[PDB]
Amino acid sequence: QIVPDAATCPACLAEMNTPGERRYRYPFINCTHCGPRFTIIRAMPYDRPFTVMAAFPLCPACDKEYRDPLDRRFHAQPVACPECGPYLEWVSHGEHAEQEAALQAAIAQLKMGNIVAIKGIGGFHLACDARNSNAVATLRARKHRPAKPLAVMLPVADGLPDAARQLLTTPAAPIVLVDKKYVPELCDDIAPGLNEVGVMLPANPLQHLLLQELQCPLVMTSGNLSGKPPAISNEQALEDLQGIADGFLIHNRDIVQRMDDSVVRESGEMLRRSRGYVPDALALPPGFKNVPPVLCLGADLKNTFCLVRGEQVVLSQHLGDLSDDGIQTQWREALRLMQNIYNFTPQYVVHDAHPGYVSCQWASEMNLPTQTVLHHHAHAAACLAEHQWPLDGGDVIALTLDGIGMGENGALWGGECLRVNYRECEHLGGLPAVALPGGDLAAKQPWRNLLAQCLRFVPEWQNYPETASVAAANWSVLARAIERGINAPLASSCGRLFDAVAAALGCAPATLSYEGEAACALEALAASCDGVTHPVTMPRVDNQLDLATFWQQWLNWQAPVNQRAWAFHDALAQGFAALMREQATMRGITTLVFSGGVIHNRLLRARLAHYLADFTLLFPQSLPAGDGGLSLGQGVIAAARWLAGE
Ligand SMILES: Nc1ncnc2c1ncn2[C@@H]1O[C@H](COP(=O)(O)OP(=O)(O)O)[C@@H](O)[C@H]1O
Ligand SMILES: Nc1ncnc2c1ncn2[C@@H]1O[C@H](COP(=O)(O)OP(=O)(O)O)[C@@H](O)[C@H]1O
Ligand SMILES: [Mg+2]
Ligand SMILES: [Zn+2]
Ligand SMILES: [Zn+2]
Ligand SMILES: [Zn+2]
Repeated sequence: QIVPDAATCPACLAEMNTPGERRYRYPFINCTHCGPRFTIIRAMPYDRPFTVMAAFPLCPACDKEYRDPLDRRFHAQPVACPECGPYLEWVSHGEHAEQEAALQAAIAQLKMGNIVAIKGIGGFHLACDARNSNAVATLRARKHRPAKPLAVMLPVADGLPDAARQLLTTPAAPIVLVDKKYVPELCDDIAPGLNEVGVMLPANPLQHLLLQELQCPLVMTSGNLSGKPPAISNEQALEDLQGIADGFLIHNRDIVQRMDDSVVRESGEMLRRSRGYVPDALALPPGFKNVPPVLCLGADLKNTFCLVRGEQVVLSQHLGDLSDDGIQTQWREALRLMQNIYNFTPQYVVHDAHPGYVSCQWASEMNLPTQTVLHHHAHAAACLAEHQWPLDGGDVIALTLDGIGMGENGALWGGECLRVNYRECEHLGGLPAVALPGGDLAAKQPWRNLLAQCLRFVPEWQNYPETASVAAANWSVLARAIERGINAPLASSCGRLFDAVAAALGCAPATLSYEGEAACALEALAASCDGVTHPVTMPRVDNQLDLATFWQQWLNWQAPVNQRAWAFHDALAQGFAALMREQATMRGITTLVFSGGVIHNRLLRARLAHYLADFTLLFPQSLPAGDGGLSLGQGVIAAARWLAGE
């Protein structure tokens, strides 16, 4: 079996740090228990000739170890030493170095506050001293990344909570989100406006060498360009990062698969599932057996595909945005190797119901029967599957909160109450559908959503201080477009409602630099409030939330901004809980499901759980609540359909 890429083990670390060992300070040390796996395999079987390491014939000493059944490096396929293996290369504006001198040049650059691109297991990172305000500002400037939080690598996990240390030190070695109070060494520009920082430990030998020497936290963020697939070759990294890195610490061992760092919360909640988890399979729920080979294409954003067969499923790594130029290359390579590893040939392909998706174009090219699943149905089913809900387990009431997904009859959904089982999805109610003014711009400029909300629900909205910048603009042209339905489609979007509230509070830039920025800012603000007595509500009118009442109460409830933010989360949670309670109780349903990327909001989850203690509650945990989990949901629905003989 092939296991996921694994953090350097204690024994290899000990060996690398022992003067006199053949592998002393050798940056590519590995053994049967650790090192790259998926990222170095060209084809099955797992054997050196079909790995990236085929072009580095073993010296006699390595060969003896590789062939000795009692040795820790027995059949360690990518094993090497300084005499036979890959080596470091340093490149910086006409300067060049190799091996230990390459490492030392990179260290000198980091110490001096410069930015260096570093080759990792699954791509390249950009690094700098995370304490150094100037370096971090320069990185942000050069990368055109004014706000999005930066991952940091710490030399050790000392001082972090037990739960965080546990996760950090696993073979998966994920980025773990922790409260920034635990890491005071980090400059304020690491995660501005947020309450958490993503921290990670060195997990390959080169990272251990660097952190051992540097003894300080380092930014360790992905080395790519917005809109472009990440580099896995030296040549692409050199091209992509030329304006950004001051120098390049690279090497001649090929990476053949894109494999980003995984991201989890200290709580264990999975956000991004890549390095260290892929290509591990997962068991399907009770009742799923003898399932035909189904390829599930997942979603256009934060993509993963799924292979379903028999009684198991295997998810791909994070493959990013499918609309990005040239992203299909890494996607197809991932699919090639996954199919090879599992001897898998699909007989069916499942994809999203949105006819405009890139994935839905790709599906049309496969010469296989195709079928669709509604976006929000797949979110709900993915949560059911992770909780091992049996095939015949019965209906649940589901709350699916996100940005936008296509619902029934071409409606744009994003804040819905649904009656759900693996075969069926009935829409019951939710947020009212409100125009997205300027289409794609509405996710980029929170004020557009505040305008759309005000036009629908707020008498004399121009008179409120919250709406001042919108009021001062010639907003009437946009209001005319909205009335005429010109690039202003209606969407019942929970993400856009967050943005409207963030716009009203002023807690985000007028134009965002990354998706979800306003929502995360609003949550971070609300989280600093420990709870408050407040009059804000979202009453139920028929099967929808009454946002006219909400805005009237919220706009007229003056309080510190953190309390206003908290009141919004609390009112939204109470309103959705009342809708779900009515729908479930009158259907004899005792279990509620929650999914969609908005459910990554910890405060909203906490308030929902507070209001719904009279039900069994299922929240996502080992798979992302957002689009990274979508393909699993598609897979279980397709399987359930097939098992019913549909
Ligand atoms: N402080 C943080 N809060 C939330 N997410 C974070 C944080 N730091 C890193 N991340 C995660 O990292 C991913 C961002 O990708 P990228 O732009 O490559 O940044 P990086 O490589 O620094 O993680 C997101 O999925 C996000 O979940
Ligand atoms: N902390 C948060 N609070 C509220 N909403 C959030 C938060 N984090 C992300 N979101 C929203 O969830 C969306 C991602 O949801 P997801 O289901 O992954 O994608 P999609 O909208 O494409 O279906 C983000 O674009 C943003 O709208
Ligand atoms: Mg500390
Ligand atoms: Zn090892
Ligand atoms: Zn050797
Ligand atoms: Zn979604």
